[PDB]
Amino acid sequence: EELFTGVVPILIELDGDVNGHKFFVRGEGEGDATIGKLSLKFIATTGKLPVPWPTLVTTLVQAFSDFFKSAMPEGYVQERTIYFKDDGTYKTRAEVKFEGCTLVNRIELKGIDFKEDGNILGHKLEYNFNSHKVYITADKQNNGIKANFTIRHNVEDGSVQLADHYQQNTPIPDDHYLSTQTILSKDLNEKRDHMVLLEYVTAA
Amino acid sequence: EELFTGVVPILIELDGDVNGHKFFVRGEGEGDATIGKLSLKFIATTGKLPVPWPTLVTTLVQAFSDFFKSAMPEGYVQERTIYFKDDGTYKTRAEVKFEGCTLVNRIELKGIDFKEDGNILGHKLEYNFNSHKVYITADKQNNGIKANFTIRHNVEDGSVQLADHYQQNTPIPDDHYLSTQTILSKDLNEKRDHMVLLEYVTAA
Repeated sequence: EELFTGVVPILIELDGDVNGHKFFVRGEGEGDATIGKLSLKFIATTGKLPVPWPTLVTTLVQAFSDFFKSAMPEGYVQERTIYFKDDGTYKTRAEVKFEGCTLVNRIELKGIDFKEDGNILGHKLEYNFNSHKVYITADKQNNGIKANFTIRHNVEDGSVQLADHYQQNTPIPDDHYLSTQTILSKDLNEKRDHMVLLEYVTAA
Repeated sequence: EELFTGVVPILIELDGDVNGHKFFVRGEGEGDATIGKLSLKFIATTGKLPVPWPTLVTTLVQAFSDFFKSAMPEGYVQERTIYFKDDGTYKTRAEVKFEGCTLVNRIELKGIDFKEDGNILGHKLEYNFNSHKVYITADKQNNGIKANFTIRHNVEDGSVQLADHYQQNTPIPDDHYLSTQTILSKDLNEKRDHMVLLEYVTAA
């Protein structure tokens, strides 16, 4: 927790493969646990993203709110299976840890079997992200924590795309809620496909 | 230099003794070497300061501009003798180094023999600070660097108070200039005696 008594630089790196569409996203910014504030800018370095930006926000640092903080500097592994309803599945594996002074989130993401001309691959989701409390329980078989939550993404037409997340975390914890509010925006001077992201994370 | 590729929190601690008037100043803020920006707030924790705030600015992180950067994380010792003309002398010894992620500047300062009802002890200096280039040479007898510079503080009446600094730095470097521009201000909501300080440091 010593490390989170102020502003911390963040580097995020996502190597992704969705139906054979590979891409690399680099995120940069800072987090401040004293106020729970995350400010990040992400760049789809490899051209247009084959999936909607909102579908990657949960994959792209719960430390900035404590099992997450006390795992540092060594860090924690975050594994996750994200089922999109009537559609394919992300599988993700990430290490969150300190390198130098810069909390790094390094992620591998594999997306398998989703409809072309569907909400994800057809880019039919609105550029926003809505917040519900997440239940973080002890997972004492793996000496860590687990959580299960669904996420509602709004669709262009008016429908909703559900995305059921299952996640585990282990190092390299009494039950509690974690709430995350998220604004997504664009830099006006940025030519590249990108996402500006602002998050506030608190714990009940 | 790895450590200075972004924002870094700064804790400064000055234990001072001037003509037997003891005091402790705590500084907090951040530095960014990529742009050379220093933003600090200092609190005279022990009541009214027996000396003018501008006389302590040089004592209260040349790292944020490289001998200073490459000495990290271990850090460097900064020793200095500040002769005020027709008046007393500060003697200072400080360690600059990383503790956790927070570059710390810990200083001891002893001020000896100055007139009461003089510019320093009588508080006759204007609340500002003026910048001239500082010559940083190699000091190969002590395996470090040295510098000699005077500073002009403006006096209430219109006169000037010269303050001749002699300094040495060694760890725990081709010759070059270092320029530092400084604004001093007050927080409007701060009841305690304090100094807000904003500095830009560059190297020619």
